[PDB]
Amino acid sequence: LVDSLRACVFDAYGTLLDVHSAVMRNADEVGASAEALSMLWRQRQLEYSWTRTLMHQYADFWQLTDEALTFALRTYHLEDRKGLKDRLMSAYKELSAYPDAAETLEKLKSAGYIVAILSNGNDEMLQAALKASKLDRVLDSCLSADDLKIYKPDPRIYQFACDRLGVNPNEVCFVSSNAWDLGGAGKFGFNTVRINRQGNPPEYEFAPLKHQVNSLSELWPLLAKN
Amino acid sequence: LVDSLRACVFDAYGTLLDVHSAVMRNADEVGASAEALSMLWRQRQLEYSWTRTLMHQYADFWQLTDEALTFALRTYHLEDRKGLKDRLMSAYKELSAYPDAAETLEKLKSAGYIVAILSNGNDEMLQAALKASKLDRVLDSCLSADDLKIYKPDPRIYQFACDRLGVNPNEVCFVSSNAWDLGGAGKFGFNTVRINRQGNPPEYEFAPLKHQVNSLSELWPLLAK
Ligand SMILES: [Cl-]
Repeated sequence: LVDSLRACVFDAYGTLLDVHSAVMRNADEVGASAEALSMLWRQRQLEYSWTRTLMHQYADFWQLTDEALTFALRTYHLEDRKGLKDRLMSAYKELSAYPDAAETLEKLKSAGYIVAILSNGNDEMLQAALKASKLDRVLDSCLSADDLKIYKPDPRIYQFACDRLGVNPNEVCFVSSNAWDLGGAGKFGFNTVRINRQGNPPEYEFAPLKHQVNSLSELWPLLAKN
Repeated sequence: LVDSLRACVFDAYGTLLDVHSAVMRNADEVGASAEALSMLWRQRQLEYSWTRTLMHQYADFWQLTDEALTFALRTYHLEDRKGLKDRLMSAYKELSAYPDAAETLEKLKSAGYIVAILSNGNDEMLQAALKASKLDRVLDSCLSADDLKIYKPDPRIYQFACDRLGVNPNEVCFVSSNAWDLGGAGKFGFNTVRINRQGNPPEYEFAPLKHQVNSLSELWPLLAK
């Protein structure tokens, strides 16, 4: 819609950092089960995030990641679970950026937006990954659920972003790949833009998107200022 | 604790009612992605229940079931989605019980236990499923998350069971096949028993189990009062 926004808030894992690369970078070691493992790891890490907040038993995102990975390795009865867990947690700690992430953030930063991350991950796994892909240098601020001990899409975390960044919901453009994160952010009040790389079908229709695009780079036409 | 229990509370979908059967009974019409499509439908049904309850946007279980099925079928670019959606919805409306559900419930009831379902399902879907599988008449109570507009495993749902059943947490035996549901109940105070049919690895360990069995019928040796 109309364009007087002070802030671009990014989800990290799956939006700017490519989680698929965790298992992809190590697919040969895993064996033919790699896709399925990858998929179960993602789904569980999120399950553990959502259920743990509903049952009032927070733990940090890294331990969730770890717990979820262990579960998935056992599910698939893999040899050398010890080795694979090491190899794969490490690969997670240093996920690669989508090819466009840095440049498009650079373009937004130098356009006068506050450019921030709002992620589930504790600062440690998050910092290591921003360091490794060098997105450290293209960010004003990086905000963690771990600061509140609460997971998305709980409205408190979107709230904490307004608080920390000193902006109102409607002065935020919230960019993410996860329909549930966009549904949660929108219901809260952010202008939501979905990065939909593969064209998956829509979900969370009650919190309609402001726009969908298929690439970080398309954000640039979407947001560039006079 | 072992035997000052007054109540067995069962999860429905996935514990007494078999959700595989919905797709499994239509596998041939669906094609080779059946088993994928089935998992995706289960994972999305639940995702919607948890994330909607987290963002304060409740819709009932039938709707979420519908949305998740639509999303799944689209994802697999399947053909004849319309007909495929009616077949699969109806299959879910009247899910068939596990082979042993009836007997073991009826044995538990008549051993003097209060015998209840506590489900995410709303009434219409739950009643249709309990009628069709004949599980209706062997239950003292059927308790639905849609009375609260809050899903498992927020504590208030398990609290609802206590309240309506007039028992305390430690007097309830909570039977389910879902680790997260067991997690939720465990943490809230129920005594937990997992029906782990396929031998899945553990999860939600901070809320340990009272017992695990691989079948509903193994619940009987264990709970004889
Ligand atoms: Cl809540």
